[PDB]
Amino acid sequence: MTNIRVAIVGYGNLGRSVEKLIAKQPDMDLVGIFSRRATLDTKTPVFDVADVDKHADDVDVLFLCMGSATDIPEQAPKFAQFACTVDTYDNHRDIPRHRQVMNEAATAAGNVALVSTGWDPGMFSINRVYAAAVLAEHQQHTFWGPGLSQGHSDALRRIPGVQKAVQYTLPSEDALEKARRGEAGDLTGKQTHKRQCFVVADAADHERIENDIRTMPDYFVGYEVEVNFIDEATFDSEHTGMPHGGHVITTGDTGGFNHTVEYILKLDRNPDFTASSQIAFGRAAHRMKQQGQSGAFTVLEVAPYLLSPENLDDLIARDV
Amino acid sequence: MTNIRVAIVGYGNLGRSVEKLIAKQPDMDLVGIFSRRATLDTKTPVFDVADVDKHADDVDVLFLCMGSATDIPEQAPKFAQFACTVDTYDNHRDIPRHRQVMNEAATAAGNVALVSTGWDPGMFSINRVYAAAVLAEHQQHTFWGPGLSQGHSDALRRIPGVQKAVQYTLPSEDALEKARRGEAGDLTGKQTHKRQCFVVADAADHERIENDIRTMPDYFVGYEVEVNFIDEATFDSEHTGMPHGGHVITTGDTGGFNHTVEYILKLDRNPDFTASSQIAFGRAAHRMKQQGQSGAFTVLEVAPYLLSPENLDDLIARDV
Ligand SMILES: NC(=O)C1=CN([C@@H]2O[C@H](COP(=O)(O)OP(=O)(O)OC[C@H]3O[C@@H](n4cnc5c(N)ncnc54)[C@H](OP(=O)(O)O)[C@@H]3O)[C@@H](O)[C@H]2O)C=CC1
Ligand SMILES: NC(=O)C1=CN([C@@H]2O[C@H](COP(=O)(O)OP(=O)(O)OC[C@H]3O[C@@H](n4cnc5c(N)ncnc54)[C@H](OP(=O)(O)O)[C@@H]3O)[C@@H](O)[C@H]2O)C=CC1
Ligand SMILES: N[C@@H](C[C@H]1CC(C(=O)O)=NO1)C(=O)O
Repeated sequence: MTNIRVAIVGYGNLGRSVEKLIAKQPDMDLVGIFSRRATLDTKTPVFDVADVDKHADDVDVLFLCMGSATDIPEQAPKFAQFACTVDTYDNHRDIPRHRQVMNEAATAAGNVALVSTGWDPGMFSINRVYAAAVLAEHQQHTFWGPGLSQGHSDALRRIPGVQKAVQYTLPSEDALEKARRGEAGDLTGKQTHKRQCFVVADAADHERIENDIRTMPDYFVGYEVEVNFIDEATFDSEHTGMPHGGHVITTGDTGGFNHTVEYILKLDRNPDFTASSQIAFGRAAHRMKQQGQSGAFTVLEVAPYLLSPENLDDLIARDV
Repeated sequence: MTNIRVAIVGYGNLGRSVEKLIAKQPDMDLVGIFSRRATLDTKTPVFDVADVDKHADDVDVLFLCMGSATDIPEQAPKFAQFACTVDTYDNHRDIPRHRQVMNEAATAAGNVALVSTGWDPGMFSINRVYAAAVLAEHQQHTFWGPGLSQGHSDALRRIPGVQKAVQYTLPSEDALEKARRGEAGDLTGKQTHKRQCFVVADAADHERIENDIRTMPDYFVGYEVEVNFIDEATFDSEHTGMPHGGHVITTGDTGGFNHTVEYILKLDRNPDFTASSQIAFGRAAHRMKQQGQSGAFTVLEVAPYLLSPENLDDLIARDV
């Protein structure tokens, strides 16, 4: 009767965080990890991503943890055919297309696919919509960092020549304070964030790599970008942590009265929080299937209570 | 296009706030105000609350704005038989009961009743359940203010000699900082908030009044209190407003990694923001009725997109 049979697809940072965190769940059993690699450092059973079809009946929801920049678009739709799915796809300009192709696959299989979960997209997306809906007349801005962005970091490593790479998003603190006072209108995220890259690569490949970085669509174009090529020794010791966070600020006026809505996240480890978010929506995905639903849904489409491990009545009697 | 026809029951501060705000809604038409009083200071049509049945067909959703104390529990169910209803009922300990009773009336009439909307019962409820869901093991606290506490203000006003008074509940800056780092597990309610009083009275009574305040049990004893005796002119110009707000702070450890989720609300006028929320949910109740649902629902059971005046598609392409 109880217990969601879960499985991870892609054993990177995010993949390792969801494996770790499934242990804190009272209703989930990790059945295994589907990977492109043969030897993983874990006691959890490893399967070939190609043998997913063979495990279709013993898995309720697959947690997609492959790279957004190149893996998700091509691979994601494939898995929706075998079980419910949850991803953290973050290329915003590509979300409507992704939602459509995942809906096709999920609807045909009778499954539920929760797309673009996490904190951004994910929690920040939900907040943007709530604050904007409530405050008719409003101004809204999202700030990231300072911290390590997993999507931009992975995008850098797919560039040939890049041995090791990491990217930090640096927000304009000046603009963040202006937002709080409702005086940052017309200012965009591309204008309030700097992107600094720390890359380890052969000197000969520098020019090319730098070109591919500054011209990469969505992740980098239109942003101020600093590229640093550093010694591998310095990399392995200075760039090991994965902190991050952000602020979604919304101000509104009701006729001579201002209101400020602020959602803040201070994450010690980006992979871990993202993984916690993904797991919660994994629970909702499954519950939605149990109730007769199918297709791809964004975070804006699931009622909040579906994420909780506790039943509705307990939440209504304690948290409302 | 179609345009949702709305009516306001009860014309207090909340009712006044929803009235002026509907003018800002792109899809709502105000049909009238159902009041117990015949002559209101407004251009909008006023109708006897006993004649709601006579207008049952001219209205889509009724914004219930009477007092929570006694009005909502006895009157609210009766209105649910005429149209969709939205209330901001804040008696936390009575919510499960109010929901069950409203669900009986709403289901019978085939309507949708959205109960307990607003900011604490409302936005804060949504956030509590969200952050608690995501962060498996966690600590959670909610702080109110700075804001005018009617309960404590009234305690101040019944002191002999007090001409005018008001009390502001402020969050302890020390306590907020501790909750942010997950160190507030041992803090008591008398340690999480400070109390600031503004009393107008003859100087001859200042010493006795200050003592009456500082020793008043259940309201100020054990708390850190601040008393200020101001001029009546300073009172009328600076303490007639209705500010409020609060902080919802949640933390969680993921294996030596801490995460902080903080939701902040700074409101210049309490009833104005409450009205904004109540209105957004009125749109949601109407859309839910169009989709074939009925019965009563809390803010935890409605999907975020349902509150927005935009198309789901525009939302997905722009805010996710
Ligand atoms: N929406 C949101 O708020 C958030 C989204 N994200 C997203 O998370 C995604 C994942 O980032 P992250 O997990 O840190 O990236 P990693 O590069 O660490 O993991 C990516 C993929 O690379 C593979 N791989 C991993 N290690 C190696 C290795 N050592 N040698 C060769 N191949 C390897 C994996 O597949 P395999 O094991 O099969 O080989 C893994 O699935 C990003 O694309 C980003 O978009 C992250 C945070 C938040
Ligand atoms: N959930 C949340 O976050 C929040 C909830 N609340 C809730 O909303 C409610 C707000 O009501 P609010 O408008 O502040 O209170 P009021 O006392 O101003 O209004 C209450 C009722 O009294 C009546 N009445 C109003 N003015 C007068 C008058 N001058 N003379 C005599 N009768 C009058 C009205 O009915 P009629 O017109 O029929 O006479 C009105 O419906 C509260 O009860 C509270 O529970 C408020 C803020 C936030
Ligand atoms: N998508 C991000 C999560 C947040 C952080 C971010 C950025 O720094 O630009 N954008 O969104 C990630 O993969 O880590």
